[PDB]
Amino acid sequence: MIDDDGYRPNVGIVICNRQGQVMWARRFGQHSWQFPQGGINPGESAEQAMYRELFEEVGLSRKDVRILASTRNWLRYKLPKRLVRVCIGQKQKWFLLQLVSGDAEINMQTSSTPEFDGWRWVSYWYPVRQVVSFKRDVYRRVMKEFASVVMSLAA
Ligand SMILES: [Cl-]
Ligand SMILES: [Mg+2]
Ligand SMILES: [Mg+2]
Ligand SMILES: [Mg+2]
Repeated sequence: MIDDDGYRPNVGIVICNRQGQVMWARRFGQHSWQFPQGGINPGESAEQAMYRELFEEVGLSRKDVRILASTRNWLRYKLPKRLVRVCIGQKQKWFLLQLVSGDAEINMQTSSTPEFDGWRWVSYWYPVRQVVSFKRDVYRRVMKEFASVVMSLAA
């Protein structure tokens, strides 16, 4: 499950529309919001894990989205020492998806273990200043990499 360095291989998902917005989801039973992210299971490609977690967490099919971009290397963050439960952080590949189906297709309850209560569209800049602190450096990098593509859709 975990590599030699203590990092869990993980995929993260930025879903956008053609209005310069991204999909912002509220953590189940909490007050904090984030992008979907999920662990890569043994034997999966990153893209496979992404589509699995896409449905598990957001209820979307491959058929509902198109992949616009992905990050070319692993982005890493470490967990706060207090939050460590061995896994000391995640190494993430991030995907940029455009939602092409209707907003109504997003469903947080297709799986037996929902991770989000629900969602809303937010302005492109919003996530970097709103995500939990220990993910902010990764988020800054991700949004910088995806920025030109999302803006192109909104032009
Ligand atoms: Cl549209
Ligand atoms: Mg998750
Ligand atoms: Mg998940
Ligand atoms: Mg998972």
